[PDB]
Amino acid sequence: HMSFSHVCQVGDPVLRGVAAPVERAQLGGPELQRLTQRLVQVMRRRRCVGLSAPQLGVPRQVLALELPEALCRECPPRQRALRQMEPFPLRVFVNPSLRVLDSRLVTFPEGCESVAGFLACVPRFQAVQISGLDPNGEQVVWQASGWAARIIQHEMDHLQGCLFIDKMDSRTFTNVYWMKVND
Amino acid sequence: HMSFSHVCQVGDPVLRGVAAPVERAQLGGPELQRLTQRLVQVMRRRRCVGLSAPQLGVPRQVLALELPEALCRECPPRQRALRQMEPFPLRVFVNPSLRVLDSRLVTFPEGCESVAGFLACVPRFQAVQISGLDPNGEQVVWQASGWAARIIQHEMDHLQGCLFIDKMDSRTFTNVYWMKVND
Amino acid sequence: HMSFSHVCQVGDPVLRGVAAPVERAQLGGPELQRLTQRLVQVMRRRRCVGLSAPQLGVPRQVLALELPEALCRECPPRQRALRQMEPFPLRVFVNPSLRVLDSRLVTFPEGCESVAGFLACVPRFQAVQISGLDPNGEQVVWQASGWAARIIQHEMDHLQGCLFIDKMDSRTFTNVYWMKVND
Amino acid sequence: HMSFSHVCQVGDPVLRGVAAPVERAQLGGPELQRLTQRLVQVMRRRRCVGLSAPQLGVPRQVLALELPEALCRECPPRQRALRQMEPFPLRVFVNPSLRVLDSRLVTFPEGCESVAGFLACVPRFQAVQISGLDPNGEQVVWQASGWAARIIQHEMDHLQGCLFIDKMDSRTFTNVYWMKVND
Ligand SMILES: CCCCC[C@H](CC(=O)NO)C(=O)N[C@H](C(=O)N1CCC[C@H]1CO)C(C)C
Ligand SMILES: CCCCC[C@H](CC(=O)NO)C(=O)N[C@H](C(=O)N1CCC[C@H]1CO)C(C)C
Ligand SMILES: CCCCC[C@H](CC(=O)NO)C(=O)N[C@H](C(=O)N1CCC[C@H]1CO)C(C)C
Ligand SMILES: CCCCC[C@H](CC(=O)NO)C(=O)N[C@H](C(=O)N1CCC[C@H]1CO)C(C)C
Ligand SMILES: [Co+2]
Ligand SMILES: [Co+2]
Ligand SMILES: [Co+2]
Ligand SMILES: [Co+2]
Repeated sequence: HMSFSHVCQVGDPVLRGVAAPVERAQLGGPELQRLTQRLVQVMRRRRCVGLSAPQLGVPRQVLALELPEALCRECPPRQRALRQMEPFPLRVFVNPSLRVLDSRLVTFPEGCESVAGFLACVPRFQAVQISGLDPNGEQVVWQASGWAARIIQHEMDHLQGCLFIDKMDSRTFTNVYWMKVND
Repeated sequence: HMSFSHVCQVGDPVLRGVAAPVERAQLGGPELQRLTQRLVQVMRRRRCVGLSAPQLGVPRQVLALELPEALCRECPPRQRALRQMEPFPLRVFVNPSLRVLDSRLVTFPEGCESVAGFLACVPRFQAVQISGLDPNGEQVVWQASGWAARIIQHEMDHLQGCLFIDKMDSRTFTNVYWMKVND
Repeated sequence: HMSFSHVCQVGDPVLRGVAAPVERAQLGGPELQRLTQRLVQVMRRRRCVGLSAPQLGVPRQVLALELPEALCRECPPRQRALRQMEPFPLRVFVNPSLRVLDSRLVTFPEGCESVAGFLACVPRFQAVQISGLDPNGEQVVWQASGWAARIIQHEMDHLQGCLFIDKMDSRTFTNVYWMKVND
Repeated sequence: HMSFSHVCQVGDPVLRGVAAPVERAQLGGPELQRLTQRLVQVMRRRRCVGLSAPQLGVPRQVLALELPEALCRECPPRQRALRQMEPFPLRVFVNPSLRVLDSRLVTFPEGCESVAGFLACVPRFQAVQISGLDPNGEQVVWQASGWAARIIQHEMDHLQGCLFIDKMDSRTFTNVYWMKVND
């Protein structure tokens, strides 16, 4: 008995609210386990590298992040090196907080599963750390730079009701079927 | 005798360039007449109230504006009065320039045929003057306020390579299939 | 007060289910009244001529139809005549059934708010009868031809889990930003 | 130096035409080289596994196909095995013809870069041979089964003016942001 899930699209107010914290008594519980399993499953089906609970319609501070080596390798080596893209294992964070460690800004195109079909360049900090709980309830601080830091920031912004269209260079917004190419 | 026309979508660089003037050699000529006729035809087919030549792929300073009574009438009356939405006849402007007459800002939702399917709230000046040539080279000046002034501003921005997403309140950006309703 | 509503998009399984009937006990009731008020409000905000409860996420046999004169005059006279498009007052039907009175097929482009942004040609019967209850349980039978018969058939198909892409000439499917025009 | 390329979307009549053959005089030439390099670049940028000239607005019988290992490994092993998905190198075909080698039908979801953002299940033959010329005019033949045969048939359809929506199971058409998941 399979089921349907959908990623909410811009216009749904759940993407602009401030997600609520998960309560201690829910940690390690069945309901949070179903939510984390669904987030990871959607994230992986869509081949995206992060997803947050509000995008599945659940206004709670939960997000998952993963970048498999196959996806880094899909990126041409020069572009991979420019973006400082390196793989990293799946991590799920509950009630996370972000601390900026290197505030230099780096700008590259990104897109969001909740604004399907578009990209724009967005400046992001070079390095950050995210601290929060696992769904079992243990604390972890994960520090990263480059593309991983960009993913952490994009996903953290979703828990504050922020989407990348709020931070983009709007003259670079584009449907994914238009692209710049080498002559 | 039928052909296809298309409204360019965001990503096409024609929408971000600064449109070149129409050379005087072209005024009153067949090529300019085919372009103005096509802009008016597509504007009326799409039931929209302004269109510019870069949106049909032509990087030239030409735009058309029209608000038929039936479109105003489709607006509920209290919204129509708040927006100061009143009908006006077709005008076509070639090499137009804009001056602000009343710089008070008014915010309402707008959409654009070149960012199909979305709306966002955009501040606009209350009143403006657009001056330019009709397709035959005669001077035309139109001072407008309220919703007519907002239409003029949106079309004139297209000839500078500016889309409403560059000026919007991005937290109000929405797919048109999401909307606020009265309970 | 203010709330959000959305029209479900294709992929949502609610659009492919067969809506359940409203039980006799519910006719004239406050829950049905909430649904019918919401359906008509969304229909009027989107300026669409018909809407069904599955498109608001509610798998119940309830639809609304309305074609105001202004909306109707937005179509040029020659096209309204070809399409037999005439205004008609609001009807809300509960548990409707359809009978075909004239099975001649008529084909014109149609779109659906649950497949936002596309049109395609769809053959429809020239005249039908819809019979059902008004939200109060009164029996209402409406015989319609031409464009109103097409709206009726499109909304009734929603209650059976059928969308217009199931019945279209697929070689005429188009984004709305492409159109055939007269030279 | 850089320019912009776009994948034409449904509605553009170039996608429904039957593409003209490449004339013998053009084989090996610079214009055909520019077209093939552009196809391969867009195909690689978009991480898709085939692309045809009509989709870059050029109504000529040219297509390219490529499934790199990394892109292949984005798909989980169980799903790869089910779909008979394996990597294969770049091939570019000019004036190709298709012969069916195993007419057994296999049904899975596919999407098209010219119908951005949707998928639907389409039955396809289990094995085919494509034969045609390379850009230098040498005979190229490739016998393929499973997922590779699907991609061949999808690209060949584009040179006949056929899109997947003409062959799909329409009840399975879905926005990519709706998906079936495991409980
Ligand atoms: C990069 C920062 C955003 C990471 C997370 C998003 C997915 C998402 O919206 N999470 O909320 C994603 O994977 N986006 C991808 C993305 O932005 N990419 C994928 C490769 C490169 C970059 C576009 O430049 C695709 C799915 C649009
Ligand atoms: C109002 C300022 C924009 C006027 C021009 C646009 C058409 C366009 O993009 N021209 O470039 C339009 O008619 N847009 C309409 C529009 O913005 N409307 C219709 C009335 C209300 C407002 C949406 O709030 C619809 C078609 C999206
Ligand atoms: C004609 C049969 C479909 C009518 C009802 C639909 C809206 C809807 O999906 N109902 O479920 C509608 O108004 N569609 C309009 C529609 O198809 N129109 C407007 C009149 C002309 C035709 C576009 O050719 C627009 C919103 C797409
Ligand atoms: C499989 C048959 C179509 C192959 C070629 C297309 C791209 C295209 O339109 N070529 O004309 C594609 O790669 N489509 C992908 C595709 O259909 N996929 C990618 C992974 C599996 C399958 C989705 O079920 C995405 C990009 C939609
Ligand atoms: Co996102
Ligand atoms: Co516009
Ligand atoms: Co519909
Ligand atoms: Co395709």
